[PDB]
Amino acid sequence: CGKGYHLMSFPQSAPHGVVFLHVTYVPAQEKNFTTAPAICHDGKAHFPREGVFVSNGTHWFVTQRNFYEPQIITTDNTFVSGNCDVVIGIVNNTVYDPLQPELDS
Amino acid sequence: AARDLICAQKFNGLTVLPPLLTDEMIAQYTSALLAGTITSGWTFGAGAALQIPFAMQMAYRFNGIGVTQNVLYENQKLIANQFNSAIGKIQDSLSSTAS
Ligand SMILES: *[C@@H]1O[C@H](CO)[C@@H](O)[C@H](O)[C@H]1NC(C)=O
Ligand SMILES: *[C@@H]1O[C@H](CO)[C@@H](O)[C@H](O)[C@H]1NC(C)=O
Repeated sequence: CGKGYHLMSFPQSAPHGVVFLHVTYVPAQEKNFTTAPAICHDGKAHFPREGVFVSNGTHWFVTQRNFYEPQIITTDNTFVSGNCDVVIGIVNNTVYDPLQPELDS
Repeated sequence: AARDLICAQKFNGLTVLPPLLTDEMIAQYTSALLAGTITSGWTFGAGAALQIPFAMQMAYRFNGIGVTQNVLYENQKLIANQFNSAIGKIQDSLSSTAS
């Protein structure tokens, strides 16, 4: 169903045949980022639920894979599995908790 | 020595034509496909090739089949060793078995 990520298709009739118009999705403009498999925080390893950890040089974000939409790394979009001693390439960062500012107010 | 079968075929009007793509170009296409698959993943089949580390690409492949991606990050050395042993077994079975 065409080249790219398939979205739509429309048929047309032709003499002794059929013509498919395939509507597909192609990524266009890219950028380089520094990436990590996991994040070490409080002696724990955080992995993204869906997406990927990226960094522009200073801060770390989590984003979806097929579009650059960075977000603040939070316990809502990450899950915890083990400590930091078994993952090759784990980095040190902080993980935001939404319950802590709501507790203090 | 003696007359070949190929000369007897050629002396009666039967000719074998060469293919358009030589084996060097087939190997070049295969090498390009391997390099794109190893470096980029499946992103080179939908447009421009986008680089990713191979461990993170394999974690994407683990998430595709229903296994959570921390399994690879905790058993990466075992998974790499099993892959290397399987490739060596393919090597040995191709060196021994001819059928
Ligand atoms: C990313 O880095 C590579 C290597 O340094 C460079 O060739 C490329 O232009 C950079 N930018 C993009 C968008 O790929
Ligand atoms: C991350 O922090 C720990 C202590 O919390 C430290 O031992 C470790 O070296 C740090 N990692 C890096 C890459 O600096």
